[PDB]
Amino acid sequence: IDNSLNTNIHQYHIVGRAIPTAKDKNPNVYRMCIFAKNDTNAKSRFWYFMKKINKLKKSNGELLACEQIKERFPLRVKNYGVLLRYDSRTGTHNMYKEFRDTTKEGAIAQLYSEMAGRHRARASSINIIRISEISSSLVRRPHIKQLLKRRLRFPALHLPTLQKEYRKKFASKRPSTYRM
Amino acid sequence: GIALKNVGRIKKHGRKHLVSKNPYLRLLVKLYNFLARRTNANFNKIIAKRLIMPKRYRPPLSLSKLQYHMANHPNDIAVVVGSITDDKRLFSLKQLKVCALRFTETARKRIEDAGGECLTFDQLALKYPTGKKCVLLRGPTKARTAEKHFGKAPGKPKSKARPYVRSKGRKFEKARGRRKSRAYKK
Amino acid sequence: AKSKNHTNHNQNRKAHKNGIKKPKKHKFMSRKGLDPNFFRNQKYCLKGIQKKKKELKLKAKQEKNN
Amino acid sequence: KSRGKRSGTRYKFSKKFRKHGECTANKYLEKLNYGDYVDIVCDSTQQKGMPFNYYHGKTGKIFHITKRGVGVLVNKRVKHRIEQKKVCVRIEHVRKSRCNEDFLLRKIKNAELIKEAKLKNEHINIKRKTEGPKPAAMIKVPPSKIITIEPLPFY
Amino acid sequence: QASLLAKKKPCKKRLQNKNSLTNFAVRCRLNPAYKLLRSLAVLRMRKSILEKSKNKKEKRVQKQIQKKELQKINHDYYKGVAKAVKKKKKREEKKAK
Amino acid sequence: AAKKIKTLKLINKKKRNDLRQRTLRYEEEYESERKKIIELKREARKNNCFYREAEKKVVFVIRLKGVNKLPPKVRSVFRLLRLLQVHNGVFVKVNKATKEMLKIVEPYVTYGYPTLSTVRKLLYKRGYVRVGKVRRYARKKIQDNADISKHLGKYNVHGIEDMVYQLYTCGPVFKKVNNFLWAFKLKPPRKGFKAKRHAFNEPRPGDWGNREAHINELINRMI
Amino acid sequence: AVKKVGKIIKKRTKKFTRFQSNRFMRVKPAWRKPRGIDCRVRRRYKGTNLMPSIGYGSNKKTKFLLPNNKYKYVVKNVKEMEPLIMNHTKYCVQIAHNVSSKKRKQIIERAKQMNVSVINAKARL
RNA sequence: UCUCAAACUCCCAAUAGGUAAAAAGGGCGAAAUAACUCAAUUUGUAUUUCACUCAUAUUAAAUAAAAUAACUCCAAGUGGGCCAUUUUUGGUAAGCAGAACUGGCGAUGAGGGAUGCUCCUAACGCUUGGAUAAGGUGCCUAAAUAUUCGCUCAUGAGAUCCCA
RNA sequence: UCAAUUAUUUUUUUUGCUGAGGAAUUUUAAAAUUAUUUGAAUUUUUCUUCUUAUAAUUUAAGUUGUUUCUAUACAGUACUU
Repeated sequence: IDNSLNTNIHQYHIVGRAIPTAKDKNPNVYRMCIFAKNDTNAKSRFWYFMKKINKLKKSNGELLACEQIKERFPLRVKNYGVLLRYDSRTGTHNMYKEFRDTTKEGAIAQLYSEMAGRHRARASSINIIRISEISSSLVRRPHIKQLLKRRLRFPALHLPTLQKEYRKKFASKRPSTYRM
Repeated sequence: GIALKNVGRIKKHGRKHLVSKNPYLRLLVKLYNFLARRTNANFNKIIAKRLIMPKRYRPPLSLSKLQYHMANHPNDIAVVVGSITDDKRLFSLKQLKVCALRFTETARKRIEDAGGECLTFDQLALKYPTGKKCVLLRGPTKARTAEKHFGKAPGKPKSKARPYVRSKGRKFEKARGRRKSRAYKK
Repeated sequence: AKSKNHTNHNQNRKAHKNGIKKPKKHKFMSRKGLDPNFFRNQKYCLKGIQKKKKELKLKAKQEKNN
Repeated sequence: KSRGKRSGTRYKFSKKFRKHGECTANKYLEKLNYGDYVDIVCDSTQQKGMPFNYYHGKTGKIFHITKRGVGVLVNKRVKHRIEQKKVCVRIEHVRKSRCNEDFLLRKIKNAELIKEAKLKNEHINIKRKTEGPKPAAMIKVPPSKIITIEPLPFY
Repeated sequence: QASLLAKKKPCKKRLQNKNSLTNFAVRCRLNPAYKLLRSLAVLRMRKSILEKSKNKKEKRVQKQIQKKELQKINHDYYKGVAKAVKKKKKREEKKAK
Repeated sequence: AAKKIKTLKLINKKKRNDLRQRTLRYEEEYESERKKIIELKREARKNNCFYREAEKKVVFVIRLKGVNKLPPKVRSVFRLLRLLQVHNGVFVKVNKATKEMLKIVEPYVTYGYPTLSTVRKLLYKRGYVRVGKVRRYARKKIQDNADISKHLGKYNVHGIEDMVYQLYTCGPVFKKVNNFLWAFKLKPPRKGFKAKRHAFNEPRPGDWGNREAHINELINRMI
Repeated sequence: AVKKVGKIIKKRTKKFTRFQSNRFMRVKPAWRKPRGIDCRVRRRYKGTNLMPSIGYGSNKKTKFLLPNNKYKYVVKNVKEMEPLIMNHTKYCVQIAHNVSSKKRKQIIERAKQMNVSVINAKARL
């Protein structure tokens, strides 16, 4: 529906297996959940992991399932812990981060934004190894601990912007910053 | 931009139309073109194309050669898209039915004497527009002396093309590369 | 006086302009170099077959005329 | 620079390991026909009748057989044209070719199939058709016996 | 004249691009079944909002038992995911020292 | 004369009735196929065993890139493929050699599984056909079945729905129909791209290569 | 730009006057095709004097037609009336450069008998 | 046991290369011919004449604006080239000299790259309209002082490949 | 409240641009649609389907109609160039 705050990164549960052979009379079936912008991207990342772990390329296997995975309670805000492997210019690093968000997909988008903004790391150079809902008391980030207080009621303190129609070129008098 | 082999064009070759300003032949090809387009058969179309062709593709056909072919086709009408020439190696005729582009007068007289039949192509068109029970003939293509000089380079191995020789002289063009004794041989 | 030496450049591309031409693949081939004795016996066999065909053709034609 | 007969053959005309010395008589006994295809593959022991560098591993028709020689028509690319060239090789260097042997086996099975199909009065399609079509398929693995995978972390 | 074929006919002049989807006569020309297909669409359309409103409850009520089962099936798929995360997490803590 | 003309007209009407009957069998088959996929997925969910459906048999390949500076093997495959123009789309029979050929030209093409609505829509809105003698063809919009019922009468297709049916799912008569139709010259997408020179596969926003089902939305965008 | 009149469409009014003709005084304004290298004409740099092109050529129904709606036929003798009567509905008379006034007047009278206007009728009066 | 080699090699790629996918032919049979052939006139060879019969009535794997294919003739211009990616040799290096594969320019307009023979997009009759590409959207200068999350204050900050 | 996202579909509000052609037998034939007529069908019908017979028409089978104006001019400062 939305296109004003929207994230098109979604989560897909993907299942595949090795093709039956004389050597592989009974295959091994493999499942994983993967965050991607589309089904082809999800599949290609799944295939890359099948290649990295197993000996199975797209040629050597067959896809059992790919399906988008559904938010249980979208109105509820939840504490996500996310564990990364990422590449810098001069090396590879592991990192564990906390985000309070409605859903895991919002968190992954936030994570890519954070890694890009603060570390210059592109989506290609990041690998999420597990994102999951965790207890509020177990968060290490002060900015999320501050939200988790009993009484939250800060003053808003931001600029007006309106929209294109009432985005006047010139004005008779000077604007009111406080807004009250 | 569309990628195109030979820029999308069919650029086939050969004669567009008769280049001669000769009225009778221009008239004749109009007739045979008309017959060729309307008629179902290949025969008329082949005749029309062959009528259009260059002089070197208008060779003479030998009367003896025509006679030799027609003895297996004994009551049938030969058509020849070239000229028919007479033969002074030939003892006598066996009586023939011939349509040709041009007749030498001695041959024509011999055919008449033999009790044979001299057909023009217009007369053939009238009598046999279908070409049913008719026989298409043509003379030798590669008989001509220019073609006797064509093919693989003189003095190059296995070659047998005639050279464009300087003159008839005994001393000339039999040495270097044409006899083993002098330099080498082909 | 100080020349450039070589390049293979464009020659392959030129070859592909008319394509790389290939054998005409004839069913018969001139046989000058092929196995003496065995080939002259083949020439005798072939001449023999031609003679056999000629004998058959001449007799049959003469029989048909009668 | 120089361009003699065996120019640039140090690696190419080396023996393979454990294959040194003269090879079995029963290689030579192998039967050849005119119009066979034949590969030109050279053991390095026997030096007479050794073909040029380009013809190693090439295949072509036998057009002539002699006492211990075999004439083979091989194609060679000469700049802008491929032409057939008469490579004389030895019994030592001829190997009976195998593409023809697949055709022969294919023909034999097809002929038996043709006999059966004609006997049963039902058409068949000989064609070595496509690879890619897959039917629908089932996985009967227990739902907790399936393998759960995740990405690999760093050193 | 007996030999000569009767006169044939050339192709017609260029005609404009009468639309396959929106020009009905042409659409029927291309697809003679389309009128029935148009009828099928019209039949669904003919059924008005009151009958649809009565119907909607029955459809949903008859789906529920299946929907609860389908939820359980997906919940089990999730159980496997959760179990894999827990086992892997434990394994790392075991592994590290 | 008139009796022969009348008889032919009656035969022509009969053929259109026959095509309607084929169309009806096709219409039943389309719904049956749709329902069967649904049933297969629902059966798979119920049971302890898991299941997948079959291969989809065709693939629609759309070209994206200009004809300047093309690699030579890529020029050859394009020539065989018939994606001569930059917005050519064409149907391809899924095979391994066809897939390998497709892989070689991949950075210059998007491709995917087209869906029935798109197949129908594309042939209807942008279907042109090769009318003339063998290699003396000419590009005509279809507009009537009798023309294409002539050439594909020998191979017993005779009707545009039958053409839609074969194009949608590769059957006994695919190669000829596919070849016989002129290659689809498409418009630009009426809302463009993220970035032309990048893959659909990339984490970076892009468009070339396999677009699977979602090829349809692009085809609708560029119709 | 383009000049429609009825179903007579003429593409280009402006004559393709020759490359930089005022720049070198010796040059004349009628077209001459550069065999020059880097000429800024054949090397097809935009913003110079345009090359003529066959594409600008007239439609086959019009081909040589006038806004008069009749093809012009130039007339230097009275005798030219005899084909022009049969073609009057498609062709118009123009009287030639030379024509002496007595003869010219007679031709003008004849043209009126043929019911076809002379496009240069006021001339030599 | 440590570290190794253009001109070392147990093993050993990708890329590039060759042969193959049937009708002027191939099967299994008979009869013929030899001065070839063996002990041996069917003992083979090869050839020839007669047979019986192999898919192609969707084509013995695909795909193909596959004849725009062949082939012959006659002739021109040219023989100083250059640039780019990737592999690359010499040389301290070089917008240096020398190679390889392919694509460009040369012989080429057009749109972008602020400008620019070569980079990118893309190859061009004349016109009308559309929608896009490369690329943009503070103003010069056409479209957002758009949305959205980070990071960033510099007493010479930084800001689109080639590119300074 | 009955989302959303796919699938097959069915419409609709304003509106931009275009009008080649010229049918002495392909502007023909069928289709479509309307008013008739006969037999069936089935999701069952005030745009339900087929085919049986009859007419007209256009969605078939590449713009036509109406009203202005130039102008009630004779070359004008308008119009052509």
